[PDB]
Amino acid sequence: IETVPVKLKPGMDGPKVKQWPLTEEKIKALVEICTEMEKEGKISKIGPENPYNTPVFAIKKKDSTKWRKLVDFRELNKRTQDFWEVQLGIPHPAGLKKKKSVTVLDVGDAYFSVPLDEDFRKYTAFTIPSINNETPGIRYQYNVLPQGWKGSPAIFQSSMTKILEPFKKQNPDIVIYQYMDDLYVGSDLEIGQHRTKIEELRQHLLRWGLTEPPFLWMGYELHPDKWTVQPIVLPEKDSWTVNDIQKLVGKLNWASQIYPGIKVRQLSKLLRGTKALTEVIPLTEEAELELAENREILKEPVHGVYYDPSKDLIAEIQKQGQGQWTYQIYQEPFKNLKTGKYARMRGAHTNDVKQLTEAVQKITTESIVIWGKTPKFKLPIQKETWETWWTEYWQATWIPEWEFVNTPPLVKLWYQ
Amino acid sequence: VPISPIETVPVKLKPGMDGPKVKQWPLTEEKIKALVEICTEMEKEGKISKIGPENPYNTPVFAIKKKDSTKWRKLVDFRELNKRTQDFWEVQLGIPHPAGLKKKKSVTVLDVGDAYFSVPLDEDFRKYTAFTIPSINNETPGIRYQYNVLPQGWKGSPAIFQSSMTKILEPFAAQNPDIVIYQYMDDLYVGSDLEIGQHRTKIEELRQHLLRWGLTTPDKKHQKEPPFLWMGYELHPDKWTVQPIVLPEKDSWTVNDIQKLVGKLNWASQIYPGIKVRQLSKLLRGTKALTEVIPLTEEAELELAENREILKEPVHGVYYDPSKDLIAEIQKQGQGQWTYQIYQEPFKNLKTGKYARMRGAHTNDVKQLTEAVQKITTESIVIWGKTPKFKLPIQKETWETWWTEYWQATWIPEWEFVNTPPLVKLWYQLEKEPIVGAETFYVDGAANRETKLGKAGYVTNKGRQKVVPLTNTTNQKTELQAIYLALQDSGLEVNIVTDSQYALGIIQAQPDKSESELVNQIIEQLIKKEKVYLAWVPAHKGIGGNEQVDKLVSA
Ligand SMILES: CCOC(=O)c1cnn2cccc(C#CC3CC3)c12
Repeated sequence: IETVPVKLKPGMDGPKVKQWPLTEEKIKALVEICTEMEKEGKISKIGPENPYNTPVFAIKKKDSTKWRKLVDFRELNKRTQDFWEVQLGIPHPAGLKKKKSVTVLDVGDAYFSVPLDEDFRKYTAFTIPSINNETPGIRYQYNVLPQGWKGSPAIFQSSMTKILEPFKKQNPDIVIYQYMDDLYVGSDLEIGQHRTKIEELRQHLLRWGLTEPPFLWMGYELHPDKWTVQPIVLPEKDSWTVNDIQKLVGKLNWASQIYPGIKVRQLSKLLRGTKALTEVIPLTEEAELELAENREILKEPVHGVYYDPSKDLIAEIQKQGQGQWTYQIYQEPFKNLKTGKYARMRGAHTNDVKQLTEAVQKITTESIVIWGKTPKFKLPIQKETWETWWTEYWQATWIPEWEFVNTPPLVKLWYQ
Repeated sequence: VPISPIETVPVKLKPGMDGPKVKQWPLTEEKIKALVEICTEMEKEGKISKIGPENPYNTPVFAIKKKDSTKWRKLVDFRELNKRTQDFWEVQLGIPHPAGLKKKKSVTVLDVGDAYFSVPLDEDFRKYTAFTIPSINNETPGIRYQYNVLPQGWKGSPAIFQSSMTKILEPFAAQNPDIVIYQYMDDLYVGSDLEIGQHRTKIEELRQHLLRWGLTTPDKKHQKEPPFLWMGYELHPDKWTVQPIVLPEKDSWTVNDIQKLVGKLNWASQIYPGIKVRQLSKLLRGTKALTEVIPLTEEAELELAENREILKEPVHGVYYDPSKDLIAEIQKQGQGQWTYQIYQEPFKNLKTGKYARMRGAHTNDVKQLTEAVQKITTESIVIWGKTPKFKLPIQKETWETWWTEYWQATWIPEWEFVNTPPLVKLWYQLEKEPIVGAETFYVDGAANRETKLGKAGYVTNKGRQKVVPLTNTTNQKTELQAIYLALQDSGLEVNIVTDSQYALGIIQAQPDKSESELVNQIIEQLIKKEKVYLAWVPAHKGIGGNEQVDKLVSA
């Protein structure tokens, strides 16, 4: 090893991101974690001649009662060169999203064995803050490949394919994808045998690692072949009220921006007068006709929709109440690439931000499996509330980008 | 006794730029004679060194008379070199807040002012600190000098000094956990929770530890005992407060006279409860004209007169006790004003403060209370490293109805209700379903964009209708007026059908106060109602009621 030619993008300076406040418990955990990391040579203290900074915090995944160090490398990742000299982006395995049992592994600890470019280390600087600014922030810079940096999987890509060559040859039905610090492994067999043959993949890194023991203990198991698809569905009733027909006409009007043949002329005809909202209106068979074509039109996929890897993915989320959350992933308005709903969230029946937070994580994971790219989020929450609390509930080792929606969308009811 | 060497910090210039070459200004003979005397003593102390003519860099030097004392003072204008020096990690960006200082029994301040000019400078960077003492009558070349230590006024000196001082103080703090040390400029704040006899002994130990690196601090009794004058506060041994601010009275307040006020009141609001400054800060909009003596507002003097009842008697804060819970109370003060107190036991506060509502079009008290909670939460994590427990003037059931029906995700940390009016409440709540037996009002508005003439009105299921002609209006204004007429003319329960996405967007934001008088009037109508169901339909779609009132309104 001992060679990693890596630099910054031409015309861009290193990250100078301010460290946000941390609770006492997280500062102590980071101090313990970093003290040990410094002894293992992973990080070294630095002086004031390093002006760069990247924020850090602590993450306690429910799987373990120990804290994990999360470095928010979002700004750094934008400023490092794109690693096409290694690979022009390995073709995203479309078989991943066609799999029944995909499991994720945290192979991030494997990055710590490969050293980092001596001229690049200054850009990975981070600060452990102190409470009340009573002492200067403890400053470190990484010496080996950092967890969360874009360059870490790209550099380790030469070594990662060698540890997996025997397993890939032993089972060509299994497709492996890597995103940042995660290994996405898919299989199509029973769950009891799934966890055992995943442990077979798990023991390849231990034999390579030895060349408490730091390796893999948990696997978040997904089933992307049992995921949510949300087509536009219309109500089926025997009696319709004026209000019922108003909402239907509004929904069909909205869906006419996505589907062309949607017609509402005969249903608006039913609202011929000034009736009370709860009054039952009989459906004329000419309007019942029109409702039938619209229903069949909504059965077919959206016309002229495609994925473009050059454009950004946008994820919008709506709060539907009682733990229900709807979302859409798209690049061009009304050209959705995926829609879904989340009914129940881990606890958080009294906490809206925890629900939204892990909804963002699930949507990102789904986006990684389908496209190998994280989307840009539009969040239904005041910026100050989200920014205060999302780190308390975060779990994933990556972090997406997000904006904040401050005007209540009218289309909330149409996705409900 | 050998002195341990302070390891140097490698410093470089900005990429592409060179060092400074600003020439030397002519000085009088007494100024030149004073600089030569100063620079001779500094050279004997190793701070600077004479350099040959091969150094092509220069930084202007000056001599300023010290106050009272006839002895001159030396000053280098490193402004041009600071523009070409690399960026540093500025570590003194944030200063501690007194409310976060833990309770200590004895505190001692050590002055290390000599150490600033005793920290070596990077050997490869001294060539850029060159300066010239102009000779008498300019008949010989100036005496050339370069700095060997951190120069007073250089960009990197404050950061390198603290970093160098931190590395020195690390072994002592590690081997003395009963000692808490805080560094700031040339001052060392050393406190402990033990008996005074063991305090001055460990204080003396710190002196010998500093002597190993050649840093000597005064031994005689310092002239700075509690309370201290540090960053605008008064640090008594048991309590803290701001430095007393006798805010003055004035006949004609101007722009700079109220900005002196605005700054000084916000400083006092961290310990003085109930400080309000908005009506005074309302007198600052537009350009910053220093030749404008703006008249005063009547609603700014009566609120001024309220700031005096708090600033008359001295109020103190206590120090942080980590063994007791941290509490934060909030009160609504009106017109977007919120005040808070953070405390651990009744009657005595650690600190106070205020929150000002964000400049927006529509708002309500629940949103404002939420944002204030997030603010107090972020400030508490800074100062104490934990979120406090909240006492809020809002019922548990009110908050539950708000967050479960609000379209945004929202959350506040652990909190309890405190019955201290004015209470934050929900003034209205719309229905989720149409109301049976309630009259249905179909509303619409329309304006002529050319003549600003429009109409607004409604048609109901009982044959009630109304159309009012309007002048100096817009499409958005008539849509809101229509809804207002329907509320004004209906019974206690009413269904309202509108096509205005504009109006829905406002109402679904659930404001209780608006900058628009038309929205505020709607709000006052909603408050009087029992049940209000607001339904939306798309426009220009032949929807009866809506279509039959769209024609009457756009006639
Ligand atoms: C060792 C720092 O001292 C304390 O932590 C402390 C405790 N109680 N107490 C009372 C008065 C003044 C200080 C102070 C200070 C430094 C300027 C921040 C103080």
